[PDB]
Amino acid sequence: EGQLAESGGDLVKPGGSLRLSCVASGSTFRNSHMTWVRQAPGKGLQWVANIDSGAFTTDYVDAVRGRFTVSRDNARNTMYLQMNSLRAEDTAVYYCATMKTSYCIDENCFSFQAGRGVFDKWGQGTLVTVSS
Amino acid sequence: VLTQLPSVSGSLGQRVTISCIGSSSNVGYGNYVGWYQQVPGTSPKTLIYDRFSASRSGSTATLTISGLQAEDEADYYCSSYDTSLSGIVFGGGTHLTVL
Amino acid sequence: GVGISTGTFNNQTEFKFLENGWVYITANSSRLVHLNMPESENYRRVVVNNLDKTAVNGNMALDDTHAEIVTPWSLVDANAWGVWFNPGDWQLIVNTMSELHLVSFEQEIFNVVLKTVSESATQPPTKVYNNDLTASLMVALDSNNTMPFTPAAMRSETLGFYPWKPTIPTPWRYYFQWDRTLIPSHTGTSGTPTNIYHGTDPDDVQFYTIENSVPVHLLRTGDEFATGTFFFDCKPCRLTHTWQTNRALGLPPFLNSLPQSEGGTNFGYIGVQQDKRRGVTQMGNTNYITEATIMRPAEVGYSAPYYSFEASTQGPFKTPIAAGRGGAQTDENQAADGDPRYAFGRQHGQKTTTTGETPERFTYIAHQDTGRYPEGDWIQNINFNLPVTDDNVLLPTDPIGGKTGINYTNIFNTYGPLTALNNVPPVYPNGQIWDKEFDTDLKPRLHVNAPFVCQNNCPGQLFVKVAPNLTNQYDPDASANMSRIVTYSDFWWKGKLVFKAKLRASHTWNPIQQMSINVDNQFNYVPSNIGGMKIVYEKSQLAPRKLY
Amino acid sequence: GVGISTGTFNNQTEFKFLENGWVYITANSSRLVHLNMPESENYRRVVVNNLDKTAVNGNMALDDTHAEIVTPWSLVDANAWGVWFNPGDWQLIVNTMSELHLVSFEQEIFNVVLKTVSESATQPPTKVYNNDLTASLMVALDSNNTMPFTPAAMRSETLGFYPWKPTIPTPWRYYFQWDRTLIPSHTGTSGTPTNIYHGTDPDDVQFYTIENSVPVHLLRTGDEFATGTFFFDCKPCRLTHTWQTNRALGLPPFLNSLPQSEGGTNFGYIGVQQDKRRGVTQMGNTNYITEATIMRPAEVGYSAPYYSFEASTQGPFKTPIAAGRGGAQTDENQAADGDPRYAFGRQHGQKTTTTGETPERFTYIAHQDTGRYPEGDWIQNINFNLPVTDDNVLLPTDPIGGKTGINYTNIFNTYGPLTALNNVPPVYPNGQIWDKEFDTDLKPRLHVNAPFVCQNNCPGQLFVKVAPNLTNQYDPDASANMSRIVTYSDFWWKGKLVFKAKLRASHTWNPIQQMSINVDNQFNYVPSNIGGMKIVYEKSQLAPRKLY
Amino acid sequence: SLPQSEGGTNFGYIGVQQDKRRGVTQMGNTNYITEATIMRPAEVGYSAP
Repeated sequence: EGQLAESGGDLVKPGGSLRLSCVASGSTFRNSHMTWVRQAPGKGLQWVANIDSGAFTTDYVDAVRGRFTVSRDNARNTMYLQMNSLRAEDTAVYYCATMKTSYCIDENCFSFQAGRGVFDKWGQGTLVTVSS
Repeated sequence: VLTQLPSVSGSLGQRVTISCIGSSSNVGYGNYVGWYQQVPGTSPKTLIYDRFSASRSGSTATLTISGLQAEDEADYYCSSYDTSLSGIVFGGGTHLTVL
Repeated sequence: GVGISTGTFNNQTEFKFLENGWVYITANSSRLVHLNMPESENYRRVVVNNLDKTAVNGNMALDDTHAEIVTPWSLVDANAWGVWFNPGDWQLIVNTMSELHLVSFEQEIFNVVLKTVSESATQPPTKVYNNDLTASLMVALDSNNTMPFTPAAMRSETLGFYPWKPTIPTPWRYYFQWDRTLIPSHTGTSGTPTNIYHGTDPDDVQFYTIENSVPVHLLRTGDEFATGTFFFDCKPCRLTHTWQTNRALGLPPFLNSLPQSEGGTNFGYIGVQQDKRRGVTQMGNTNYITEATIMRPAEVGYSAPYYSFEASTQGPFKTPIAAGRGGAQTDENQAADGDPRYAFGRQHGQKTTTTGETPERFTYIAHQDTGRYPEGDWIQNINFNLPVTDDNVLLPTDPIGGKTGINYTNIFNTYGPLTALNNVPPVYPNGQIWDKEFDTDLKPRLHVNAPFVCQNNCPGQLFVKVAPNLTNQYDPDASANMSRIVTYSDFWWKGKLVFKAKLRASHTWNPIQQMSINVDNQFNYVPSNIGGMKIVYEKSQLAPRKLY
Repeated sequence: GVGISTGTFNNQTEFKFLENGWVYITANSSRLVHLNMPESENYRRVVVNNLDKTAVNGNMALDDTHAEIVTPWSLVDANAWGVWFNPGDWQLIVNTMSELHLVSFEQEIFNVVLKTVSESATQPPTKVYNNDLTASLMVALDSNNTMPFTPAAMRSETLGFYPWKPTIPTPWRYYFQWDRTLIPSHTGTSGTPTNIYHGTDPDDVQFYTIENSVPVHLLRTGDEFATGTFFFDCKPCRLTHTWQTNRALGLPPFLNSLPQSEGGTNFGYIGVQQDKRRGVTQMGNTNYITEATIMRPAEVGYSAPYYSFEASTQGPFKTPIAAGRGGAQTDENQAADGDPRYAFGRQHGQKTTTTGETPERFTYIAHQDTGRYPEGDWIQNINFNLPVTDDNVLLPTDPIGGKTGINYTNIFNTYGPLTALNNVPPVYPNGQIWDKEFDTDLKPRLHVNAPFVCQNNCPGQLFVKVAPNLTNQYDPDASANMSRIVTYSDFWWKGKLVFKAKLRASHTWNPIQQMSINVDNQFNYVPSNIGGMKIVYEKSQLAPRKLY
Repeated sequence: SLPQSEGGTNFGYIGVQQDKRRGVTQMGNTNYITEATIMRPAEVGYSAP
């Protein structure tokens, strides 16, 4: 089965800008809610952002509000995270993941309902650091 | 941020429970709950979307692991969706030590 | 046999002139239909879910969730105007005819070719197309209408409109029942509304198969097929539009002061003060007689909720409306609910040399002024004190339910025993010709998609399928997909559709509107230097007829 | 001709209603049959001898030893319900029909396609397929029933039950005569029980060849074969079941004390002491008249030695029983001797997408109550002194021959002149439709495999083969196997089976059991998302009828 | 895009992005064609107060 692949993570000067990429393989990317999560070394998993299948809405955490910008391109079958105004706190490993939009009720899944809060698949990840 | 236990430990082959004790309008409310496994340097793996089991259990969810082995001696994370923030939130994570 | 043809190509349109101003219109269509073998011989029950799109709050209008049986058969659908008439024939029909009767329809398949693709294992790949003189094409005609009716015009999947371009059929599928609930929300709505796919109700399950319900003919390269002639019973259509609204019905008021000089601003005056006038009104407590209050025989058109979505067993659906918007002719940007919008591809009108997935779209602004202008509507109190005070009038500028962007017109309905309205006008080329009447106990007065609705029955859908061409290694106890030789078919489909029309008479002094090729639209009706062709849309009810 | 189809595909089931509630059912079945060339053109004589499995003491019931003739011909057999009816038609039949008659049968083979496979010398394996137009297919209808009767339903080898899936014919073989002794034993029996295959008795040898007994038709790609209608003379079949055992035949005793309040806690009382009662009994030395001792007109059902194996020249075989068990209707796990168990593959009802050699199996628990409940039987001394003492009563808890697991019922036969029983109920889809009566001087009263049995004869078997397609090096003086061009055939088999049925009537106040789709079984009757199909077993004799 | 394995979570997909789709709608000011906006022959049932 197809998997995601992150790229663009690296040490960069504080206060600069960068752009992380997440290539998607498989036909489900156009149909999937995409999310970015970040994990500081030995710290707890931290949600970064989510964007729906049709780019209708975008959500972020306050820690990245007005600083990060999530976008997607179905023609390129890829997601991007523009990390402008980099700050020391951005040093972490960033993953792109799929949010499960449908959860089946019966164990054999003869009935489905919408939901949020579970990530179905995870990418490889890329390391970002903020220092001179 | 949801409250999650610091760590738990148990011998091989036993049964353990890792609890997520978030509040209402959060994991402790009608929203779904998710659990992930990760060893430092590896992407989290979604356990419950076979020996594992899970239960939201009202205001505090729980993951019942069983068949502890050398593998699975890893960290486990709890996630959900919070309405007061209208966004995905995570627990602090919990480590498992397999004796 | 093998070298003897089984039919003749024919795409001519004939106008046989009868007595008493009637014309027998014979539209012959002929196409080269190309059909690949199906993806899998097994019927599938597929649940399409777009719960990702709908989960976004406020996006409920974009629901596509459903369940459908997908079949190995392909549908040959010719129920579209563009399949039968070129722009010139339509010009003649609309400019000269006043009414159009659907008479008969027959179709046939001939010159069946079945071919097999053999791909070599040579390091540079190569493939050769051999013939198969024994393979068969399965043709099923559902003359008893035992199968769900699926008009392809609604998806722009009918045969092509160009006689010289080969066309393809559409894979056949039909809805399988399902239970689905979607509670609406809006942007900023907290939490996740109830959005659920409930499965299937056993009492409604229906799994149709062509093999069990229809006789299937096997056509080898020397065989032919003909459905025979079916005869319609649909009501006659009118190629004339009505302009008289309620304000233009009856005897106008006598003018006591006629104008004395030419000029746009030199108006005439009725003279008698509005409360001293004569006539009849449905206002039993008001002395005013005005063009807005005077009694009229009945109501032309009706008002209905616009962009109203109603939910049921299967989920939400837009409430249809039988008339267009008001004033859209003056400003196309105001074209809205009620004006059908057709999207189509390179087979059905779009420039054949266009690149990209974007389709060609147009909104049909019907000529007939049966629509309404909700911004000019209003309600006022029974007491009828004029000028009306704020508290005694509800306006389109008034919020309903606390919403600033929704007013009473959005939920207003005036369909009543006095309502009168017209049938949907034909849409060329992509409009549907005929449609099947519902099997309900009480049947709808009109269909929003076809000008001809089928009282008893009308021609059974025609299905084609490449018969399986097995390899020696076949083992039916294997769970894997059947091993089939790559096979495809090319066959000529010919149809004859017979209408009857009346030739229009000039009732008035002035000339009437007509369709004409002009410098602005000249190149839409001729090919480009690289052979590109397009079929732009044309209006069908140019001539006006008096309503009353 | 090569390019002309010789037949049409049909799988419709037609109900034509006649006078006085009689309804004429015509089941059309059509299949694309795929046939490979035989492994060898020679009639083999082969003996299977599973001495290794039976050598383990106590495994005698697992015997498979037999001598058989293996032929190059394949048998096209359609003697199963699934081949002719889909679940919905079966629902209609069983729900609305009371009795069923077998009327006629016919079949034809058309649209013969013959192809040959050539494997290239190219290093990466590849192969191509060519239409051998001059090839031939050998058909043979045993119109006189000269060949041994070998129904395929017993081996789950009939044509497929799905019209839209190609099917194969079973390779034909028939039993040859052999002698075999198998002395039974148990785990712990010393030494080796006599276990020997004695060969063949010359006086019983019978070697049948199609080429000598049947006229063979050579069908090329443009030829067709048709058997012609055949007519059955079988007995009628009942789609109803009998609930009355011996305890429910005749006039119930009059109750002198009826209850006064509802509920199961309140019963009735006969009110006359058992020894002071009036009636007729067959117990000439007792005065008690009880529901267990009163005279009933006859005996419904019969006790037979269950799991009894009898040995003859050919070795052990289970004794067949004409009735099911009792108590299995409430607890399926008790389903036991007398209830047929069907094991089948993906052609005949098992899920078409399951992977594995394990067949799908089911035990058919019949609705009729003609069976027995051995744990409730007992014998007692002629004196009949009550309560019976240990020495005067034989119970199922008592052993025979010192065996703690065998009781008297295991060796008990109560078939007699008063025995009344019913015919086996049809089993859908895997049940055999008709069978041939034994050619014995005294014929059996019923057959356990098909509801219809053939008094004189019934339709001849159809054998298909691919005629040898010789190379240029063929040498009949060579001992090695014949060298042939790899060839195969795909031909369409069509069949028409005519039943005659009677519509049922409402005899009682209450409704009766009817087949119906529900949420529990809803998905058994529809395809899966990848095309997974199945046909689950459905009972036949739903309605009750009063036995007396 | 048809499903490739059994089970509920294996749905099918229409493939074409919604605003690039083809069909007839009674909504003359939007390019979106969905099962909720596509034109249907008529209305089954009705809402009443």
